[PDB]
Amino acid sequence: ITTIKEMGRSIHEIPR
Amino acid sequence: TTIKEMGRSIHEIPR
Amino acid sequence: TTIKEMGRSIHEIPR
Amino acid sequence: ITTIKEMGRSIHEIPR
Amino acid sequence: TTIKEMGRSIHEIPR
Amino acid sequence: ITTIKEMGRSIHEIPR
Amino acid sequence: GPSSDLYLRPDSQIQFTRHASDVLLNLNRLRSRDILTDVVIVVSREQFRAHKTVLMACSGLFYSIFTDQLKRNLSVINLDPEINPEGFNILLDFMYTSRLNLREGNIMAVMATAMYLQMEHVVDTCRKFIKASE
Amino acid sequence: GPSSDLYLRPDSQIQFTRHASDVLLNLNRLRSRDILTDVVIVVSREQFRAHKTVLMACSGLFYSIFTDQLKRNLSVINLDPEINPEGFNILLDFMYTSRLNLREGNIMAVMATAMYLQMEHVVDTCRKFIKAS
Amino acid sequence: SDLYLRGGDSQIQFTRHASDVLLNLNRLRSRDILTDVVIVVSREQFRAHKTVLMACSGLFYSIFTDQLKRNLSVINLDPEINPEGFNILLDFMYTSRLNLREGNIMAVMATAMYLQMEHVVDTCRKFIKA
Amino acid sequence: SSDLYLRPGGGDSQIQFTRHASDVLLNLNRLRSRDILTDVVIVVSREQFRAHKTVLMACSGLFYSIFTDQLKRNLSVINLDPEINPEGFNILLDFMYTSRLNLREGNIMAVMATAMYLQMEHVVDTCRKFI
Amino acid sequence: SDLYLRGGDSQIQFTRHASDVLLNLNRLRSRDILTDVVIVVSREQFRAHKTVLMACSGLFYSIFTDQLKRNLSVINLDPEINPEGFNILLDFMYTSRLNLREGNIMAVMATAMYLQMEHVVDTCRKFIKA
Amino acid sequence: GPSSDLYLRPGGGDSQIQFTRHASDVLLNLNRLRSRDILTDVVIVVSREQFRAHKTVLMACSGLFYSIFTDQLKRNLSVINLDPEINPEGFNILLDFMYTSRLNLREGNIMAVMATAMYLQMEHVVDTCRKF
Repeated sequence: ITTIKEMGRSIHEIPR
Repeated sequence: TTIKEMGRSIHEIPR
Repeated sequence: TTIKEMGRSIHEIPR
Repeated sequence: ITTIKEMGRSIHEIPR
Repeated sequence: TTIKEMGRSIHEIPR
Repeated sequence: ITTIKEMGRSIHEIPR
Repeated sequence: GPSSDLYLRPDSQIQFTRHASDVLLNLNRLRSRDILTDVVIVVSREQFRAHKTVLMACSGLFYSIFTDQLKRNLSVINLDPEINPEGFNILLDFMYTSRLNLREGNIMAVMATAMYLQMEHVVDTCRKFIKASE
Repeated sequence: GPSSDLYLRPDSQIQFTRHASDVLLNLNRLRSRDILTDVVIVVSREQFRAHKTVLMACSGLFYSIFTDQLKRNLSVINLDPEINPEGFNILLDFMYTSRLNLREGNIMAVMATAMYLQMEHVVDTCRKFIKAS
Repeated sequence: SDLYLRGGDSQIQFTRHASDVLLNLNRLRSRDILTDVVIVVSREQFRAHKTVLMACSGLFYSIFTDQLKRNLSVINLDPEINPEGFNILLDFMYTSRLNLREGNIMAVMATAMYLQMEHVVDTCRKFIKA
Repeated sequence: SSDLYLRPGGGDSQIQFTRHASDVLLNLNRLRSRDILTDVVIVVSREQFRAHKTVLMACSGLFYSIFTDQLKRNLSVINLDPEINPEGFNILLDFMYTSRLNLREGNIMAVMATAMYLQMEHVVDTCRKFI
Repeated sequence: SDLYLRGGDSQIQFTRHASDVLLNLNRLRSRDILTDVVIVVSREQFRAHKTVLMACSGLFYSIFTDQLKRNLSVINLDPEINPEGFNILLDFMYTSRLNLREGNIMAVMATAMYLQMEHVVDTCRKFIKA
Repeated sequence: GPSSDLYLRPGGGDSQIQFTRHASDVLLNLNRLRSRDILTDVVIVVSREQFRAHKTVLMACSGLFYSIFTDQLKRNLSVINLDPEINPEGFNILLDFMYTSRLNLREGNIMAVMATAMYLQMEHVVDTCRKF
């Protein structure tokens, strides 16, 4: 299986 | 003073 | 209430 | 080697 | 403020 | 007895 | 000198660099053992057991639903009939593992599901992935 | 040729290398807003809110509590009086941030708390830390 | 005729000798005979024999093998160490008996880690799990 | 609520380390053999033995008597009576630090006589049976 | 001819020798060289040389001349004794200087009486009368 | 007016009393301790003749003894054998000097004190001897 690495934020950031 | 620990941090719940 | 521990109790100073 | 187990007190008992 | 004391300072251990 | 007064330092000074 | 002081002499902070991954693996193990799961998501009659906290952590949709104080005690949620059960299962595994598994033939399903769940960073990564194809 | 096929041509896997950190940060934000926190830990004078799921993930103690059949729907837990609230606070922040903050004056408290919570990997890291001092 | 005592190369094993020795060391300690160190744990003082401390504790083993600090007779433990925990471990060293009460269990356990008595710590870990 | 107490009923627990005393003696012998913290040398016919005073007092009425006198307590070299056999003494010293008494034909009487001199009657009684 | 030097028995007197010795003893103390006792004054610790303590204090003289008290390395003073007063007197023993401040004069004076330093007490009585 | 506030030292300054013969008093008591064999911790052996002393007094006065006892290995020695070339009487004169401030030179031993003091690395004594 061709694996690819994504290094950016994966999900929304719930705010303070 | 910050120190980086790279080993497992908590118990591993088994399957 | 007593419990018996039978393993080595302290470090072993080396030869 | 002939080994023998002695089970009585081995030394004088220092008193309190 | 300093002042000078000139008498024996301590007990004399005997011979 | 002939006594003489020496007034200089008598011994080495142990340093701090 | 006749004495000595046995003193712990460092204010330090230890940073456990794989702690977050270790946690997610344990959250996933809880899910697979059905330990402390508190919602069932149902997609075209298929049932998926989950932790609400992990759902709001990853998805704008579930974040919006469960930050509603009245809807916070729901235990069964049926997604919109348009949603593909397979797409949802792929995104749920992503939430609990960091892996997004795509077969030739399901990218559009996964993307659409991710758009519905409002997982925009995933959608963007799917957009790049598509363009690596067509 | 009059035709062409616009087909998505990849069996691939995308690995999001900071997703686990992103999740943990969001769990921390939810905790800081009392969102879905479902246990209150009472440590002498002080009360702490947490997600049972995060506590079971990190602490063998809580894992045993909450997989205990009778004890699973508990909503308030009183720790042993011996436990220091400041020590527990440091370990709770560790669970949600990966950062373990040690001050001169609390190392023993942190370690003892972690032994109580059965956080053996932390105890081991504390042992290493103590030995370097 | 020749009367010879054997040639069986024999060994006699006194199965309670070590236990006897330890009790006598405890008697010497309580009668303050030949104790040569004072351990200070938050202003509180404990007299003991260095050799027994080095035998049981890696921490003390390391102090008293330091070649330069050969004449130490006073050791000040870190201010965090609990005097009651230390006293239970000191009795343990001299008696093989570790006494735990509700209210001091964690103190004994953490003090034992500071003293580098890992086998005691492990026994405590087993203890608080059941 | 629920209250997590390590030993709820204000209990009284004791752990007994059944091999602790044996572990200590072995470490004492390790210290002895590496000359760590030994504080007396026993001299038996121009032969020298290093030991810990505390271990000697625990095992021997003779040494217990010497070192309970304050004047004699800070002695660091003790010359045993010239009649005492170095080999017999070395066997009894090893016994003190190991619980094991080694007898070969040719030293049994030596160990025995050394044991009375050191006033180790339990060892003497065990030696007497051994014949 | 016979060259024989000098003949009278001559004596050279080094007028600052004792002061020199005392300064070197103080340097040894501050470098923690050969200090062999710890004085404990309501939980505070002071390291010193027994010989200097016996030279200056009747109290310490009697402790360290006791046949039984041969291995003492830790002395606990009476709980009433003031740590600051004692430290001023210890500095005095090693330096010949007695430093008195408003707020500690009576402590120095009464501690000096406890330590049986009667000549220092008399000098403090002269001081307090001025 | 009707009240008064008593202060032992009003100008909360800083008073110091200097005991001008204290150091001499200390040394005399040290010599008394030595002659009564109280708390001596080293014996110096000079051609089978023995002298008891306090290590601190030796280190205070002699660069040799300072060097020996600043070695941790040699710090708990309790018997030190000086070189056989050193004269027992010359050594005894320097020991008394250490404990009394007074160096006694008689016809027949001045050279002995001289060599001994150089051996002990007591240069101030050596120079004062050379003038003599």
